[PDB]
Amino acid sequence: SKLPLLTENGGRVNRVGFTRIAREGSIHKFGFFYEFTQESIDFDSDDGLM
Amino acid sequence: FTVMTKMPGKETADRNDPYGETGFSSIKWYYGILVKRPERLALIKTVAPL
Repeated sequence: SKLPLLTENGGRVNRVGFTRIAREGSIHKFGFFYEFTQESIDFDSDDGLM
Repeated sequence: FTVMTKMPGKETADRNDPYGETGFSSIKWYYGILVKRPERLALIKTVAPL
């Protein structure tokens, strides 16, 4: 029932349309640290703790 | 004679007829006469037998 058909006197008969959709994303930031003191590194028995 | 012919195709494609299956052919010209000496024309009016 919904086929596109024409006649010899073609006119404003069959029209079609198009659609588009959009997508999105975001960004976040991370990080962590640690701290030490100089005597800890100098006097520890392990040379290579760093 | 100015002759203008449009065959079916993209030439006759239009918003009213997107498919373009109509065509036409036309012809036109200009005419007019000037009479310089009317005295030199002659005429004899009469009836004619069956």
